[PDB]
Amino acid sequence: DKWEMERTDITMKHKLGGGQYGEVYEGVWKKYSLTVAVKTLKEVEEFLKEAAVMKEIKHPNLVQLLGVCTREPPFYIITEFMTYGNLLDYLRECNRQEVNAVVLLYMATQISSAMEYLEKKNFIHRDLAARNCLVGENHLVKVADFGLSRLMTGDTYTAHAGAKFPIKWTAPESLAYNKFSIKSDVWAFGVLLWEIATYGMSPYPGIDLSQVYELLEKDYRMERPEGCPEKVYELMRACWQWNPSDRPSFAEIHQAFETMFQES
Ligand SMILES: Cc1cn(-c2cc(NC(=O)c3ccc(C)c(Nc4nccc(-c5cccnc5)n4)c3)cc(C(F)(F)F)c2)cn1
Repeated sequence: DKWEMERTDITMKHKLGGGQYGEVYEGVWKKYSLTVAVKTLKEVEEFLKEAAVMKEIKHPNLVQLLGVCTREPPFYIITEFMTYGNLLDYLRECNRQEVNAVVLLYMATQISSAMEYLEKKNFIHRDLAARNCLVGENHLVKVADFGLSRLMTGDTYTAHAGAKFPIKWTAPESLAYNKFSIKSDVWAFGVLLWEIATYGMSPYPGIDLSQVYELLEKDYRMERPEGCPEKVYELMRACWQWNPSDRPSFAEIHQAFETMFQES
């Protein structure tokens, strides 16, 4: 296994994000004095599944697997470390003059490119959201999956069907039937686009979780955010079509963002 690496090659430092990611630590890969992120096992089959899945996925806009220590405990998964951290906090904390409308569009385009690649792989993300994306230099954005549903405080994730779901990002068939697919990822992408356009406001503001499904079923959808371009809102609306087969593919979504970005 070319992925196995020397646990000793890594100096472990502090928990990242002051603990909001669980057992993930800042590390230095001494061999290259490279700051990395290291997820450790504090659920063994689930952790090894994560590592195996990450070996088969590779894209400029997906978080980069660098290695694993799974030959003996405690197991590690090591990825690149993204300077600016998670997209949700980034948006909330940014200088909006720097991170302006053209930049927002560029972020969305990058996310759609990763999703297009995952769609080509028949890979189902299941938890697409700003909280699961990372920001690097020059507004580089990558999709990731921090396995947040058991750690996160608040009512982001709530009890549903025996697990915890981010109800407000979840497609109606995924809520009702536990049916997840590339098209439920498209639905969540539309919510992500609204997160981006509002610089990380919480979706369906003020609307209790217990009422969301019934509203959606009556064709209630979030309104266009202030200053979100019309074409971008049109794409949100398409992503939130009730019937999954009515939603666009990520190939179509990426092409549309590419065209809009070219024209800006
Ligand atoms: C069974 C299974 C697994 N996955 C899946 C796992 C991941 N993993 C991580 O992103 C992940 C794993 C380990 C580490 C160390 C990291 N890196 C990490 N985790 C938390 C925070 C940070 C961080 C914070 C601030 C600055 N830089 C990095 N990095 C990511 C990523 C994906 C995705 F999105 F790409 F498809 C999918 C899906 N199904």
